[PDB]
Amino acid sequence: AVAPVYVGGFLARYDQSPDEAELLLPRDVVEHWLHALSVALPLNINHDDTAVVGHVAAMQSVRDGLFCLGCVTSPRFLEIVRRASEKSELVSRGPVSPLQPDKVVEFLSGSYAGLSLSSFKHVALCSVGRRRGTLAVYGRDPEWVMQRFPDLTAADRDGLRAQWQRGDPFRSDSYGLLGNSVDAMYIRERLPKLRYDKQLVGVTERESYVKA
Amino acid sequence: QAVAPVYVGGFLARYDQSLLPRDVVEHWLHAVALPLNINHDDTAVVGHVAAMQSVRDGLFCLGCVTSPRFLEIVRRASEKSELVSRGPVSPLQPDKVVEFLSGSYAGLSLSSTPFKHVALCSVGRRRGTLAVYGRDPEWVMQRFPDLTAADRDGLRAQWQRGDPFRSDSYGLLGNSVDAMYIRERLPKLRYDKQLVGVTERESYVKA
Repeated sequence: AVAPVYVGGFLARYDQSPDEAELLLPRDVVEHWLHALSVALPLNINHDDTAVVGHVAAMQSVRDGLFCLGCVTSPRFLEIVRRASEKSELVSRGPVSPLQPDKVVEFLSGSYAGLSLSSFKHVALCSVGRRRGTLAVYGRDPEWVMQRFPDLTAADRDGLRAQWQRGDPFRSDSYGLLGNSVDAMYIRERLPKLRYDKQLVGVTERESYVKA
Repeated sequence: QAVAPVYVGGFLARYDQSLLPRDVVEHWLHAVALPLNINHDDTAVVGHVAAMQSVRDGLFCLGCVTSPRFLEIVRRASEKSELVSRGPVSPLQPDKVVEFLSGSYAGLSLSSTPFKHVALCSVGRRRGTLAVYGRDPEWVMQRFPDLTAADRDGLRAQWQRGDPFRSDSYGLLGNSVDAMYIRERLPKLRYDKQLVGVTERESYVKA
């Protein structure tokens, strides 16, 4: 529905050892980045600057990584998704048992299962993220989405919660989303990577609309 | 440009793939035309099958995507694709529409008067069902080593001798996401390519 959709997830996962054994981004290197939110960080589709769907409501550098909570607010984008979801068999199959069907959230969960902070500038919703653990979790309530991630601390969530609170931007079209999906269809290890990110961030231990 | 018809040919069934029997397809057919649609959606007819020839290895088909509306949607979608922008293999000329069609509807699917239509899908359920697109019928037919000169004259005799697409981009978009979650999609398509020897040819196939 044109009620907004929230999306949360890790943009980057932090190296936990004292010697870079994992080759992940150091927490203080990324925190320098953060330190370096007054200007709105746009949320776009697959890095396309004409395809702004909403914005990042909060970014919190936590123990395991840099978590992000964005808001998909664009009526046009949500309408396109509403229209495409009505023609998807995957969506008609429905979520996992206890969850209430939600065609848009479910369409988004399958189409843009990844998050990507990169060429801050913007956060991109894409079919998969390159960095480890960048799975995108959508839901209607921001509280439910943060609760999908076991890594998050009561304090971490309060850290985010404080930020998110204290003319349609989408200038693209369905064709742009159509072209993206075909490219996505040829990304080779997409599902595997998704499944790996899900486990890593622990959404496998929670009920969600994640299609992977 | 794009709104020039695109031909599509491939096997709808392979008689060696472990059910369409050699004997039956041969007599209703081998011894007015089925519409060609997108993923079995009857409101998504993009053209029609022009010829079907029962041959040594399977049931070969040749269809033509004619809908100016469908082709228009595809041309506009094709320029927003990074895969299409990467172009085909060297000698071949960039054909954004043909390449887009190759990417998204890499498979053919015969629905089974004994069949309702032939469907262009992300992958067909029957193996060996790769969809080979191209601007010239002779060129696509020639993509398949299996086909004999005799078979070709057989198919050829079948062509020589209102916009039906009532769907839209939004529909194609719903389709693409379903395709994204079909698990061994690429593997199946790669197997399909080897099976019909399309690997032994240059083509717009993206798998």
